[PDB]
Amino acid sequence: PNLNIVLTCPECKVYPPKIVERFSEGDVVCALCGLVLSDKLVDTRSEWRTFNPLLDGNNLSTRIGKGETTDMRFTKELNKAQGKNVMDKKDNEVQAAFAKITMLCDAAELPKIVKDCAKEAYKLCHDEKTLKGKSMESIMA
Amino acid sequence: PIDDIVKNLLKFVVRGFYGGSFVLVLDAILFHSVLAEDDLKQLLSINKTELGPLIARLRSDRLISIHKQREYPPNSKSVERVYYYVKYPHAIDAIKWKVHQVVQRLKDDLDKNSEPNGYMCPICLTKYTQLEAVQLLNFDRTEFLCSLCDEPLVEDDSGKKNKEKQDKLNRLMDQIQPIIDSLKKIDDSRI
Amino acid sequence: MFFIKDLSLNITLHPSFFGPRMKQYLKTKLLEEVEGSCTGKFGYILCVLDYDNIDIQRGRILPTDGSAEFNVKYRAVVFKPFKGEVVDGTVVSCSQHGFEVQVGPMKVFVTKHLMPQDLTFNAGSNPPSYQSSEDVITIKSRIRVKIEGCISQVSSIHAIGSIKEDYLGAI
Amino acid sequence: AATLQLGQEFQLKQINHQGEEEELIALNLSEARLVIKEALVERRRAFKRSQKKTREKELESIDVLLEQTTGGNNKDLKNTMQYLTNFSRFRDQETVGAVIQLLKSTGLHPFEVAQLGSLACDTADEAKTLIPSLNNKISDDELERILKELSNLETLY
Amino acid sequence: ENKDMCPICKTDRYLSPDVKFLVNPECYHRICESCVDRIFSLGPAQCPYKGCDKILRKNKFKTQIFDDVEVEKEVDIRKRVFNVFNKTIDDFNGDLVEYNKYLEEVEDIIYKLDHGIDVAKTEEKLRTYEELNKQLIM
Ligand SMILES: [Zn+2]
Ligand SMILES: [Zn+2]
Ligand SMILES: [Zn+2]
Repeated sequence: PNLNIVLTCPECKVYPPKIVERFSEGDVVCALCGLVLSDKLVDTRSEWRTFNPLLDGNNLSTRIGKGETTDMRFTKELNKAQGKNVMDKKDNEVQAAFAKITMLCDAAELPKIVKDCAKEAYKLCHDEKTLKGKSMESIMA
Repeated sequence: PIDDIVKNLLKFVVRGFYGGSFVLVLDAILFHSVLAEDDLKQLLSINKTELGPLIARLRSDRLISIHKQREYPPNSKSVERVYYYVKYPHAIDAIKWKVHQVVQRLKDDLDKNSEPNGYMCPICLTKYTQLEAVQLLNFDRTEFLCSLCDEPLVEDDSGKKNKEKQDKLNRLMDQIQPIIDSLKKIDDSRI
Repeated sequence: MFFIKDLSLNITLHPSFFGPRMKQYLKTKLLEEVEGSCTGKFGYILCVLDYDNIDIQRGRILPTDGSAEFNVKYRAVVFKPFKGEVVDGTVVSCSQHGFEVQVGPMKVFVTKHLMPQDLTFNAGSNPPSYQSSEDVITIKSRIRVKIEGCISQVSSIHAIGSIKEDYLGAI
Repeated sequence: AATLQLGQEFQLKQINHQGEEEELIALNLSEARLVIKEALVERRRAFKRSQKKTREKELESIDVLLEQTTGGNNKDLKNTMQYLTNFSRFRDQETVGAVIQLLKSTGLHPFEVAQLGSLACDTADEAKTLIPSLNNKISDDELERILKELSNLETLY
Repeated sequence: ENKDMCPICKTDRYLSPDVKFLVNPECYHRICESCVDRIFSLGPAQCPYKGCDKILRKNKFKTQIFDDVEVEKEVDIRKRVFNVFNKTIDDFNGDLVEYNKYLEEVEDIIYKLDHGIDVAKTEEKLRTYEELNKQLIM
């Protein structure tokens, strides 16, 4: 398949392209021959402003909660239902541990940086017969 | 009695394509026509986790169906006893149907591997066929390219796999022979 | 199989040629763009007939591009291949798996895995050719092919046949 | 396929541009080839009307005479004619008409009868295997004799 | 019969013997439709009749069902003799003794062909049948 697109000015083709991108006009232009290579360039700016990807990755779960158009019988029905599928992943320790370190570093006033930095360490190993458990706390602290 | 051969056949398949524990419950159900639920329970002297699906498998196998053998409780109640009605007519319905299903399936596997006709590009990991090959065949390219990756094609379903399916068939014919022979011996009377 | 058929077409006459002799231009465009072309739905096109009498009724002008376009219903000569019928042809090309035969304008290919057993490829032939237990098939040899596989891509058809059964092979 | 079920463009119910129905228009690779030059000569006659303001030797030049007439990117037309003339075994257009009077008197679908004409067929069994559809449609006795009548019409240049 | 019916459905006497356990004219063994149809569809393939290697031919089979194939083959050999001697001169002059003698010769040709214990006239019978065919063709 090789699944690759690389711009190349057909009139020049002199090299891996020496081109520019007129973002305001939303195009790309051969800096020498001036031919517009591809047009209708698409913005990617305003998409993220509305918005853990570092550690867990593609293991997916969506935080949820009750709605306004919902009864008390609908409120605690969801709070009971939201926990009945937590078995599917073993990030539950992590989701408690990542919570726990989040409790840990913040409580003694560590900077928010350490929160992820400690998170980086735990997700790094997370499994070794050299650990094989190992009190579950050293892997935290 | 031929019905015993039906039950004797039920042991063979429930011990041939099933485990050994699958026959002890089969023994227990066929031990008595109307058997109390607890009487079977005391026989095995184990939990229901190792008994439940066995009867459910037999009821799904249609060989025996748990019947509503109604019993009047002596405490001014109505609690029935779970006595299975051994469904011999449905036994040949279900068991033989699978045998007919698997034999044509293994027959399908035979001609799939019988001769390598379809092609494949290992680079793209996609299978192809002769009709794709010819429309992809070129005068200059004496082989078959793969326009997706621009790579030559290789054949699929070599001659070895045809033997494997046949050897599966030969084992299929041999291992199902006691099952069918005990099944076809029931075909005379359909009891 | 060879046919003569009555077909409809839609020519788009660009405004540049809008002179009064566009009718002549229209008759001109049809011939040079069709004779020598193929269709998956109608096969190759060799010749167009009834030049004088073709429906040229009217031209609808497009919303944009201002290029008035016409609908032409015309009768021509075509070759349309199929499956399940025998076709006599000329061996032209060949590969390791079999040989390719000229059929009308189409270059039909024949593969060994449909060809008879006694026939096989013998690279010793120059040009390369296939020796059977009875004869041997060379380039100019007249070969009748029963087409068993044909795919009609739009404007192109390629056919796969066999010489397995009787009254076939070199003629 | 061989069940007389091709694309609906090739049913018996064939429609001209004016909606009229008639049986499928099918020609053998000789009868079609015969119409090729004569129709093309008419165009070449019309080409010159607007301009005013063995058998192999005559084969190429006549086709070259018409290759020159049109664009010539249809040299396959010559190749088809090469495919045709090398494999067309008829002549004398009145031959086809009697053959049409003969073959179509049998009530055979024109593609089938043309395939009888188009294929250098001699025997009834020869058509039994070549044309699977035409094996028992007609009694095989008629097959050979008609083919022999065609084999009587072998014109070998 | 009881247990010799097919490589697949061997115990087919009581196994609903409805499928054609036909015999290929060049194989001489019971082959069920579960087996034979797998074979002649692709062409001349051999069947695993207890590990047999004889070729089951193309769509050219014959009906032999439950007619003692070996004796039927001998009957077929007799039928082949009956076919070879379909136009044999036996009563062309009406002589019964000559026809009686002529009938013995044709049966002996079948007897030579259908025996196989020391079959050497069997090949000669085919040549004699070919000689008869030479007489029949000419
Ligand atoms: Zn440039
Ligand atoms: Zn590929
Ligand atoms: Zn079988």
